[PDB]
Amino acid sequence: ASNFTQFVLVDNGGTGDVTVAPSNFANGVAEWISSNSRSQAYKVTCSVRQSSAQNRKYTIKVEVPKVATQTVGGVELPVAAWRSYLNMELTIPIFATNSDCELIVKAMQGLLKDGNPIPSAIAANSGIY
Amino acid sequence: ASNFTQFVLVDNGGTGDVTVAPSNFANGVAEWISSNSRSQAYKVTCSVRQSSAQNRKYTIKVEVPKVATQTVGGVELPVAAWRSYLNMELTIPIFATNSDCELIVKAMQGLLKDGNPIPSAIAANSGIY
Amino acid sequence: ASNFTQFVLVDNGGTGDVTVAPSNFANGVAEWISSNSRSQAYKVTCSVRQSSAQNRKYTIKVEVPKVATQTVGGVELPVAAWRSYLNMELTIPIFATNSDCELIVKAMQGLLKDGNPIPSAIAANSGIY
Amino acid sequence: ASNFTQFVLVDNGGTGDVTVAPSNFANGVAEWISSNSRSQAYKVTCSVRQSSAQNRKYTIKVEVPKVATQTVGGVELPVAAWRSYLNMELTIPIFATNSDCELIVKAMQGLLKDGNPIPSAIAANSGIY
Amino acid sequence: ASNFTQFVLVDNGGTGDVTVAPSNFANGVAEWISSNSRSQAYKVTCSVRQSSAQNRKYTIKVEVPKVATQTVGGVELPVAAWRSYLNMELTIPIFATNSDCELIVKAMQGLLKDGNPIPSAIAANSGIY
Amino acid sequence: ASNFTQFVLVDNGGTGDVTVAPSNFANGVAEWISSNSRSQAYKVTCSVRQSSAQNRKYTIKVEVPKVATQTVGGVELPVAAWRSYLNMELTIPIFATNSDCELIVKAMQGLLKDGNPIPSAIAANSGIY
RNA sequence: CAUGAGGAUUACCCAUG
RNA sequence: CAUGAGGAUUACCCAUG
RNA sequence: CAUGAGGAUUACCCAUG
RNA sequence: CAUGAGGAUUACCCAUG
Repeated sequence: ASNFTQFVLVDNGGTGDVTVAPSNFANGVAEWISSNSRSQAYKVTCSVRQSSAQNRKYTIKVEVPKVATQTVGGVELPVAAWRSYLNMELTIPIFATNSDCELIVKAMQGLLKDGNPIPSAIAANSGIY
Repeated sequence: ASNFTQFVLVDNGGTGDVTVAPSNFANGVAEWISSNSRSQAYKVTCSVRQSSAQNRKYTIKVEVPKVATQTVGGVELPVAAWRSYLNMELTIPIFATNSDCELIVKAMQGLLKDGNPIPSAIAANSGIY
Repeated sequence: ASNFTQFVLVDNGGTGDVTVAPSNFANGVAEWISSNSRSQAYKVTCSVRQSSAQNRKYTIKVEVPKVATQTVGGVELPVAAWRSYLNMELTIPIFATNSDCELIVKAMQGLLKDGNPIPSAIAANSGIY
Repeated sequence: ASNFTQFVLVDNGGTGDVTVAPSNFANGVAEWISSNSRSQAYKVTCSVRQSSAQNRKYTIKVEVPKVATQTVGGVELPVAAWRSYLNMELTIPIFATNSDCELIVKAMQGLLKDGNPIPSAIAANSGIY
Repeated sequence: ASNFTQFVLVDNGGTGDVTVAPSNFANGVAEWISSNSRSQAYKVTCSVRQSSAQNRKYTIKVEVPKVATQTVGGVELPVAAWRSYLNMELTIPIFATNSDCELIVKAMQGLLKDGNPIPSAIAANSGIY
Repeated sequence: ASNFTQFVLVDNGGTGDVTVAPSNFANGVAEWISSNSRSQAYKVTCSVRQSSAQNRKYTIKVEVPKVATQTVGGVELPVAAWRSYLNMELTIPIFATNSDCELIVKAMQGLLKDGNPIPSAIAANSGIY
């Protein structure tokens, strides 16, 4: 095995899909980027540290760019109009078994499933009410 | 479209599903909890705010109980040994349209989809390798 | 020849064998763990470096769980009462050829072979007498 | 009994084998050396101490020499071109039973068994990858 | 997936090839070493960093040894009579797409192709004329 | 005889090849430039010197431009949006025979051969992982 | 005592606590 | 290290402890 | 951080900004 | 002259020895 593989970050039914690939592992931070110029690429990073004697902490970061072409000094450069940032920290006690961890993954997947509250609010630019 | 409703957090295909229901709305912070004591419950909270002039920011927190060898309704100490904490922060520039936000949600879904690196690592008590 | 693979750490002759698999590669430090919660897992880590101008140095660490009266998947405190730690450091002068290094490995195997003093003492909760 | 006996440190199928014999027990440090001049001998030392109220620690040291003949002041002396050093510390909780300790010995033997990752890297002068 | 793997540095048909294998990846610096005595080995290191707001910079190093045996006082050691050192720095703006980077790589390969001015000068202990 | 000649820097089959031609050889620094606007041209420079009593040192530079058109006040000029810079220094002891130098050249070609770690990382806007 | 993928000419030494 | 419905141009920074 | 056809025993060292 | 995973608009510039 080796879980450091490329994957589809944004699924648009096989066409216009955004896949992200392994690009760096320096300093214990695993990185993935899309096939773009570093200035217009999607970025995903992940790292795990035993933050305490009895805790392990995963730090995950995702960057979604709004691509654009900008004219600087009368020349066109590929760039990002702006970026959206997702920063998440997951603290798991060392006593958690593999099945305990699978439970955490399922909860995170159910949290963001289409039709549920949170993803519905985010997609509609509103709060929860 | 009131979105503050009950939803399935952990989907075990109909049998053994974990449902989470509205439990508090103090200060604009929406809360959902499972039908358990608060020490063993699945908890979800969410709120939105204008973090700065350029950004809006969603803060989402999730608490997942350690289930293996758990004593239902019992007093389990220390608390830190029996709970996992998920802390998510999503920063979105004010220029993002509903379409842009839909894509951001898809990116979060893709990140955690089954078989992908991050969820596979977490579920196996591993890092990236 | 990629050598970062799964291997049998504790050989109980086919039945009850403990296998250890790649679980992390952050910072050049390779890690292997058994299929357990991290509090009860068998862990192995290894790294190499040029300690000085004259030597190269391998740092190998092993963590072995206390199994007698163990509650699988449970919270066992204090941590120090349920785990044994092995810390190995191998210093090798830069002049050592593959042949020299093979002999060093044989010396380590001979040191721990069944029936020999050191392993017999450790297994019997004894010292030398 | 008495586990303070000679043993084969390096096994080359009964011919060219390096056996090591008890040579000193002063100050609670058990020592073994090969039949050589003190300057060209293999050396093994072992000691156990109750390092804490609830821990016992084994300190083991092995020295593998690269033998050579050196001319000093126009005279030939038996000496060591260089030496390889193995230093290991094993911390075992006092609650470990004899079977718990046998588990530690087996893990150390499996760790160094021919064909496995670590001994393969060391013998090939490389890291783990 | 992984590019921190073993590879052929010097290609002498199929036999006499110099292969370099991963050895260490500490502090964002990946290192590869050829087999046998570290003192007579080929070395390759590589790293990337954000040198400035718009630039990423690669630092690559190669060491080619002149294998020889040292004899002092009748003691002979495997050493490097001397070493040839290669140090290269490649700066690439963040606006470069994958296509641009591929072009940069072709330029480097073209610069060193057999028969061209530069590799010809070096191979003949010469300069330009 | 002469090695200060025209040569192919970038090989794109037979058509679209980037050729670089001699332009100047002042102060021991040989320079090659591709055709058309100097502002959009590829540049290669090379020089050798006795860096010390025992060493000779080659300094080589390559510049890869990103061709673009600049427009200011309705006036358009051919320019380079940006440039990628390569700087390499090769030190070779005066004891190196022609055979040794040929080996050094093969090492450089091997380092950059298609499919190998380094050229692969660069071509993909990546680091080592 | 303890911790260090801290060093050594290897039962010594260094740093932090 | 830890905590923040603390900030960011996002592996950085701030406050409290 | 940046520059040097600056030097090295090559992830160190120097000069200038 | 030498070193720097020091920076650049790349035969210039900086820090240290």
